[PDB]
Amino acid sequence: AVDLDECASRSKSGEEDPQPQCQHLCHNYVGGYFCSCRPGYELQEDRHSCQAE
Repeated sequence: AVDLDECASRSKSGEEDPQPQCQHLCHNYVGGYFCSCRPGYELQEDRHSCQAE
């Protein structure tokens, strides 16, 4: 639509970045999407990888 589920719609799977894009789980919203993690873990500064800190 005006926006889309960028969690899915990452272009033609454009993961041209050696990181686990959205390691745990996404959240779609205006502007596209973001991610989060299973509790205890934390989304790192890269905003895609979750670590246990």
